[PDB]
Amino acid sequence: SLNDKIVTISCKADTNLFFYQVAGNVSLFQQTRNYLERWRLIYDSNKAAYKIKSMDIHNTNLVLTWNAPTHNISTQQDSNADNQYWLLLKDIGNNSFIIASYKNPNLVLYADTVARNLKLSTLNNSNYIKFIIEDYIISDLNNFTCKISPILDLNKVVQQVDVTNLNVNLYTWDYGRNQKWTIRYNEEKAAYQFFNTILSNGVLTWIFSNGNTVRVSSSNDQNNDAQYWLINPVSDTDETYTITNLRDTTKALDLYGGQTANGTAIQVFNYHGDDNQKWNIRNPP
Amino acid sequence: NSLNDKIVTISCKADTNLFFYQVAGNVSLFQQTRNYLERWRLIYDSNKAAYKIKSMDIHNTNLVLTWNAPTHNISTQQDSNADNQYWLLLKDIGNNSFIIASYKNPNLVLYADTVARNLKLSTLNNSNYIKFIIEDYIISDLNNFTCKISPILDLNKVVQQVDVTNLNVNLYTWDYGRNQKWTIRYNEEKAAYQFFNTILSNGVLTWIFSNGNTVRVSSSNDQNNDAQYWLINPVSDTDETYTITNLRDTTKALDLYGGQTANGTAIQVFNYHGDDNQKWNIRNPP
Amino acid sequence: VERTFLPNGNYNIKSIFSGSLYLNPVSKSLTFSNESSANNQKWNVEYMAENRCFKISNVAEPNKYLSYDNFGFISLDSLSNRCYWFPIKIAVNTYIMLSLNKVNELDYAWDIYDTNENILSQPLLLLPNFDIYNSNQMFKLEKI
Ligand SMILES: CC(C)S[C@@H]1O[C@H](CO)[C@H](O)[C@H](O)[C@H]1O
Ligand SMILES: CC(C)S[C@@H]1O[C@H](CO)[C@H](O)[C@H](O)[C@H]1O
Repeated sequence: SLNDKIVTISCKADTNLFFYQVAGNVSLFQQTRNYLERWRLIYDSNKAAYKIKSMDIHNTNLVLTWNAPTHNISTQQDSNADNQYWLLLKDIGNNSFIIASYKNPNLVLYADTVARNLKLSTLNNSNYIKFIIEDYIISDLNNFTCKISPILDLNKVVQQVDVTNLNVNLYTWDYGRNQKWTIRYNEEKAAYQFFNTILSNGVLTWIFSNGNTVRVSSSNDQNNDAQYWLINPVSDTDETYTITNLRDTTKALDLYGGQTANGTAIQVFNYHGDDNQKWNIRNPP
Repeated sequence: NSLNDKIVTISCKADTNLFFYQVAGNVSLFQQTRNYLERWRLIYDSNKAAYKIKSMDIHNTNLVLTWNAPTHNISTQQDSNADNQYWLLLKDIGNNSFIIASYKNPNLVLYADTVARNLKLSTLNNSNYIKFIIEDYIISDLNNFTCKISPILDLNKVVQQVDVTNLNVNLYTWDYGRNQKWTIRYNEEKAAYQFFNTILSNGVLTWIFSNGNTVRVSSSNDQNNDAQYWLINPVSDTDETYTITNLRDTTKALDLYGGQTANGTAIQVFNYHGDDNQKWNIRNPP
Repeated sequence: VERTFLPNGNYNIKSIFSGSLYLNPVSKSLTFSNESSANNQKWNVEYMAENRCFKISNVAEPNKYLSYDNFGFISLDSLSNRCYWFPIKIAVNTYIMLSLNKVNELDYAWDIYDTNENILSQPLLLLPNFDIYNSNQMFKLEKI
């Protein structure tokens, strides 16, 4: 079910530390939103266990390896060995994983947060053996404060007009908080919300009851589909996406007519995949 | 939390015909019984992040799965919320099985001794003997169950396919014909069921939505038609009574036409109101 | 002078899964490796009468004793109450080795995981013991 997913792996005992890899050395390190902390899970169904392969661009063949019999964990060349297979055991209710060696299932990964590396331990109730395995896109975008620029004009961005005017348009980047969005992933609903930083609970929303108009409204109401969006990566890119609405996934976020003029409208429109429906989600400089 | 308060059957990945069975404080592995002897309530403690596994025994009502430390034995004892009465449910993703570890001592997990037909605690290995299938008790009971379906207005009558070539479905007195028997199959991807009439290989109960409320059987050779799938929901206080709604549109219920109990009365779908003519006993054939 | 069923002195230590593999330290773990004829595969067993247990030190590192850590592994460490072992002799040269102290209020014992009788590269662990029938907890002590 998780086969071929590219994920980040972070520590329950410290959710700011992620499995990090360089030149064969595995460590625990802050969030990088890049390949150094991205891993592909490769399922072997006979063993009912996973290889955990680094997405390193320079060496493409490294997998998480237990240097049995030592306490040490590293990455080595994939030789399909027992010490490079792992059981992914999800602790239900707790929403975390225990990661046990296929070579010796009595031993599981242990996060030594003080040494910033991985060790092994027999099973126990500590958080230091618990891990958060997350689709890498969700990992990078969740709680990320960003600016949203159309592919057609990068020096401009999607903005709320001001703290009282809740409409949303295109305007040149000026570092204003009305031009920045904090992305929250809703696990219950498998979709994202965009919180404008000029407000406390103002989310990008598709005002269905008025055609294609999108504004920001309060996130207070318990159930909605217009308030939520799906973010999908355009392949061959590292920061471009399309943004489709949860209510109706055929409706994508659209820059009115492809016009890159200040004040141009932003509204949901039928998905065509053209350049006026592609958005760079970026770190604010 | 997703498992909290769920009533489940627990069976062995190493022998899927053996289920956790409870009686008078003893826990054993037994064939499927489709009844309370093999039913357990999973009870979540959020502080411990672990679960009690409570027996649905009808006589002794406070019995939970218990590790008899310092031995390796397992029994059911009075719930006192002790650590040896708590368990971690670790789902082995991709294998659809659980390792069930003692909260008291996670070095130790449940181990199925299929030869003695009981359970003990063990350190870990890669065998199926420490792997278990935890399943909602309704799905467990109904999956691969060959049944007859009788309306509760007349338990002597049954839902039948007319014959091998006439695919209409109507109500008729029970005559033990294979045309009057259906095998239920759960589809985990669609989270819904199909009813296969046993007089054919691939004929399933289907709402013919291109013709009002008519239901007939049609081949399952059709790939993606939600009209062939159904949700089966128990009516509370009952062991065999259900409502049967269509996956295409869950507002539509299996419905005995007019509440008429005469031979030949039509079986259809209809807007769900939960009256007696939308209630069905799913039963073992005598 | 002999106080017990297991004389003081130097021993090789082996799993019953193999007559050709020998207990030695590799980094901070303990494991069973090919015959080296060296002192790191020689273990000095010494009876402590006060508490009726045995201390087992490595002859290449005479002030290090077989012990256990907080992660489930057997270790080579300084003297402490974790270095006390309570053997159960179950045959001529075959023993189960319990920690003197109850751990997690159970008997715990040396334990070596096998894969179809192969133990290569496995660390020696400390795991629950319930009886004298666990193959992965049976070890041979050979005078040498
Ligand atoms: C000149 C226009 C037809 S371009 C047209 O405008 C539409 C307005 O809703 C949408 O934005 C489309 O994406 C765009 O191609
Ligand atoms: C006397 C009738 C209106 S009762 C009526 O018949 C319908 C026939 O489609 C359905 O079976 C309804 O469930 C039922 O209430």
